[PDB]
Amino acid sequence: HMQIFVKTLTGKTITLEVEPSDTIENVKAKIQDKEGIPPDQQRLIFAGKQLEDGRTLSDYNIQKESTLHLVLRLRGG
Amino acid sequence: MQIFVKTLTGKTITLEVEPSDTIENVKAKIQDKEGIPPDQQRLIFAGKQLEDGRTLSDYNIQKESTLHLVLRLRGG
Amino acid sequence: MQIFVKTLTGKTITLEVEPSDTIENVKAKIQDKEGIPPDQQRLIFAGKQLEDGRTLSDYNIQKESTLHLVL
Amino acid sequence: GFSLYTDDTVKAAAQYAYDNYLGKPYTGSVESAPANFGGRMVYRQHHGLSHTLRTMAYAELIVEEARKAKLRGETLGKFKDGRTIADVTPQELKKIMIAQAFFVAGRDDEASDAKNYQKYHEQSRDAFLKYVKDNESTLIPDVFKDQEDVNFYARVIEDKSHDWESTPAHVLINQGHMVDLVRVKQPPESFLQRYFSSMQRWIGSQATEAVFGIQRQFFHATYEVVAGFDSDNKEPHLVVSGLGRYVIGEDGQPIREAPKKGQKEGDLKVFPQTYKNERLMRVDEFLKLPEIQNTFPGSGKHLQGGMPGMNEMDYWNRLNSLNRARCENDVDFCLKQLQTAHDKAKIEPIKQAFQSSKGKERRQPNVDEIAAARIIQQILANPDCIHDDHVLINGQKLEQQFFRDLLAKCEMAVVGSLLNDTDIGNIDTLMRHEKDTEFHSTNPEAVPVKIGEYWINDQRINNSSGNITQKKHDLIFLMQNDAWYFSRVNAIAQNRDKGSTFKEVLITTLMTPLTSKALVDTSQAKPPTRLFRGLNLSEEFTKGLIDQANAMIANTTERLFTDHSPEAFKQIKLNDLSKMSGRTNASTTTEIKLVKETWDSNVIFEMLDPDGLLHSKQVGRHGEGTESEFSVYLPEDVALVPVKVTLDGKTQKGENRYVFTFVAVKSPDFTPRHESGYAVEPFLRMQAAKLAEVKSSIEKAQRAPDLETIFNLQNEVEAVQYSHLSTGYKNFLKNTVGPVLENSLSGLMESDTDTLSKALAAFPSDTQWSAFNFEEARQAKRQMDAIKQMVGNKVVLDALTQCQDALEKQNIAGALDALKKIPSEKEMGTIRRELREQIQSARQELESLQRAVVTPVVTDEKKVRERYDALIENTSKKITELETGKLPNLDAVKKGISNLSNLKQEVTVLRNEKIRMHVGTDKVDFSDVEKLEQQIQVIDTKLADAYLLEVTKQISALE
Ligand SMILES: NC(=O)C1=CN([C@@H]2O[C@H](COP(=O)(O)OP(=O)(O)OC[C@H]3O[C@@H](n4cnc5c(N)ncnc54)[C@H](O)[C@@H]3O)[C@@H](O)[C@H]2O)C=CC1
Repeated sequence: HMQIFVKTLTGKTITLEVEPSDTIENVKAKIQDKEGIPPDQQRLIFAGKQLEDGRTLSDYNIQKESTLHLVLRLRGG
Repeated sequence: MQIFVKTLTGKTITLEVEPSDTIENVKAKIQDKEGIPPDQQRLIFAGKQLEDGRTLSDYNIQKESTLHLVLRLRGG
Repeated sequence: MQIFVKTLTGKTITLEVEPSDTIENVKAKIQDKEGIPPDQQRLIFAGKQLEDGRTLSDYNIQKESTLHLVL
Repeated sequence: GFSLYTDDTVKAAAQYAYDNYLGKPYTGSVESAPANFGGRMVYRQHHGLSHTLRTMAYAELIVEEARKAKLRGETLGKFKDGRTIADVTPQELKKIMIAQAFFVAGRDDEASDAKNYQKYHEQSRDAFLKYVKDNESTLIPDVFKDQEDVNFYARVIEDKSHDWESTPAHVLINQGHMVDLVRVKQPPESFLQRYFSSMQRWIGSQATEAVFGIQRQFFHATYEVVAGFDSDNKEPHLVVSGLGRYVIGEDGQPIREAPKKGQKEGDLKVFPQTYKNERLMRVDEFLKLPEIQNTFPGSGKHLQGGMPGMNEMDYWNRLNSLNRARCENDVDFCLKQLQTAHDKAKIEPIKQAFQSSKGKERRQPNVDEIAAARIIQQILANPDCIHDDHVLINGQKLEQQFFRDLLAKCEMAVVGSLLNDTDIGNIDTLMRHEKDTEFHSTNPEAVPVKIGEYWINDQRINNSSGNITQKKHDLIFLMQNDAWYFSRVNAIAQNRDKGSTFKEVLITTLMTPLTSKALVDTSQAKPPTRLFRGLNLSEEFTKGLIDQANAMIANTTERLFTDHSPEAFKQIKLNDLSKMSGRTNASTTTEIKLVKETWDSNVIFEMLDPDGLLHSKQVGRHGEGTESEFSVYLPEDVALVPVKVTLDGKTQKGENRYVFTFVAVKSPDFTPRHESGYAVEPFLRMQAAKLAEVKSSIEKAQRAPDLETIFNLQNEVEAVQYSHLSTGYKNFLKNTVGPVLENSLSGLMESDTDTLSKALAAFPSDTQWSAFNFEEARQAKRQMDAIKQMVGNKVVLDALTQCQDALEKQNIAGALDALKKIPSEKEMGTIRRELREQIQSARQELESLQRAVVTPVVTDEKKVRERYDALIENTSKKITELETGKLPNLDAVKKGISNLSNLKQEVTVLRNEKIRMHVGTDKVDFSDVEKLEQQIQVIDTKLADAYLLEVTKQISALE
């Protein structure tokens, strides 16, 4: 297992322990357990790039100790 | 013994003093004669300045000699 | 004749010659005694400097006299 | 001590001649009419009082210039006995003048023929005899020796025989009379050339030019006509040998007749003649003559007539006015008028010798004095830094010689102005920290005084209030008296002290500028025109002062045609006595009685100060029996140039008393050449050490340069694009904040650059951030602020280095540039109040840049340049004249060695004038004083050799 970091504009960092191959949708649910955020209202951003739920972390070449930018998308899923 | 002290003003004063005695005492003798405070006056002899506490014998002062009194007062 | 030649420096020197001498020969004669060069020697005796061409017989120089030669 | 202008005995004799003869109407027939000037009557305008009065001044004048000439290597004309005009004595000159008063008393007419001539001079000799006869009880004992004497001068007034060359008494009285005719006769060139050649034979050429020079000033002082001298005067020349003329006929050639072995010979003074064809010779034709051009200075020259500064209309008014009449009538006034004119002609020639001054004002601080006053200030502020043999500040060790250099090169009056009352108050703190001992200047058997303990207790009793104004007076009071203080302070200041401790040298260096400041603030009295200063010196050391003083008085002469300025310049630069009253707050009085009587001085410095330069401050309170003292810190471009050197009686100790009268003269030629850096260079290293502490502390207190925090705020900016935040906020981060982090990344990562300095400026203000309401922008700011303090911390660190790099290689200008880099506040307020220790430094250099570089070739590049050419030409002509010198005996050789001894001194003057007139950054050209110095070394061994030859030929002769 590897650990990655998720940030919010509000100012809180979230720490997640996950293995590569996990999907973005899968990582979103992991956020759900940690910080009570609905996967329906999440946009994951990495290196100026928006992550789609079908692709694994390995596809975006996300690696251990990396940082992500979580944004809340309302009025949309 | 008799000595003389002179002033820039142009008047000579006659003093009766002993070869014994200090200068402050001789200075005081001038003070009494013409009402001048010893603190404001410096006695000079042969172009040399006489210091109080020192006797006339130390400077080798003798009778009928002349001294030169000048008024040196503070700024204010 | 016996003569003496001296310098202000403080050393007295004794030189042996009798008569006839002229400055040209005398210039060479001082040379021989102390291995000192006579390129420009000025002769002193009777307060006067000796010029080449006149003999020692001239000026009436005599025995046992003292000279003061300086360069 | 004698002088025409101050002898009542001589003036009385003049008053007599006026009341009786000169002042009475002309009972003659011819031209005896009364003259009117401004509504006042003068019976005899041509040969009245102004006439016989001037003539007496001439005698004074000609004898002075004569004695000056002999003080130079000049050989004056001898009489039947080996006496010259310069051999005339004060007593003989009095007899001459008294005789000279009646010399025109016998006049009844203005008639000029031989019969009238004999008669009037017949009457004149009697009038003299009569006056002497009347007052024989006062004259014949002392003023004269016997009746024989009186008859000698009375015989001269008669002039039965026509000799005028016989003796000094004769020459003076006759020339003095005839030279006063310059103001009337109408071929000025013809007459002047004549009167010049006449006097040149007895007195000398330079001395004569001085005479007619100061003679023009006597005319202006007595309101008589000053004629001009026009080289191009086309009016007919008049031969003065009689009333003849010169003639040129047919071929444009002057008539002549040729005797044996003379080739072409002297001109046929055709008397006045009627001719043709033939034409009379003009003044210019005469002046251009080969005979005249090589013997008369005025050929090719021009002297402007009348008065300079007014047209000839308003000049005519000045001639026809009351003072013209008061002069011819008032004997006291007439003497004063000449007196001041003569006394004036002793100063002006000195002014002309050097380049002009501007204003009297004291100078402005240079780099070194600015930095100097800073050091002094901190010493008084933080006495803790004072040690047993050095003072330590910001890691810099300031030894003894430094504070001596500070006293030697720094205008301490100027450093004193840069200090304040706070610096005065630090005397108390300075004196508390000190309990050290001041010693006497000489008097080794004298009680040492604890200076720290003395000062403090001095203020407790005398300064009960602690009044700052008073403190200054007390400091000044401490200056006067207490010879345990001023003896050491003055002896140290002028670098003529012996066995002085570091504490004594240090405190002098401090007390000097402080005392000066105290004087400036205190003294509100008008600057005196005349001050007196007494010193005690050996008669033999005073002998050397009189020679140096006589050198300058001898070579400085009023001008007529030829300019003898360069030489006066040289002699004054060689013998100058000014640096005896400088470098310290020298004390002086305004009443003579204090130096003569009370202190019994053998040497008195009378210092004339009419132009108000030499600003002198009062000391103590003045009154009847007070010292009436004034302190003087001699300005560095002002010199005290001697005008007269008089002997005045003796002291109480029997030795003669000499009174030198000096005259203050301000000129950039007197400013000392000091290499800068002596006080500022240590001060720069001081500030560099002070920054080294601030840099070090900042380098480790707030630190590290996290790079990742930039990357995140760059990722967040691109991330807030899909945030459902504002339309402007997405544009503010993408367009405004985006590029800032862009450049901030390049700068930090790649070296330093002005990129870091410029990017730091592109950072949005707190105002722009607040206008984004409240939200996740707050979380953006603290990220941004974290980044600013990253760029800022770097730029502030590179500026301290690049500045410290400056200071190491000086470039105080370049250092300040960097410190202008450091950000202020909102750009940088993450470093504590060592911002204070940093702004304090930029403030130190802001003041060091306020330097003034005062100029020494202040104009008169022509004077400085021209003057140099004369000197080098002169000195080279003196060396080449000694180069081929006949050395017959030992005497000629002895004269040569002292010559070479003087020339050696001259050439160095030549050297410094090269240095001081040179500008730029390159090798100072010495090519000319090189060729001279080599000639010197040549004629140094030539003499030294030829010397031993002669000393030997002498002992030879003596046996
Ligand atoms: N000196 C004067 O004429 C006057 C002095 N005073 C007072 O008298 C006291 C002392 O004044 P100074 O006598 O001038 O003390 P000072 O030390 O300033 O100078 C005095 C002595 O220095 C000696 N000296 C040795 N070499 C010297 C050199 N190269 N240059 C100058 N002086 C040299 C002189 O003999 C002179 O007597 C002070 O209290 C002052 O207020 C007051 C008025 C005038």
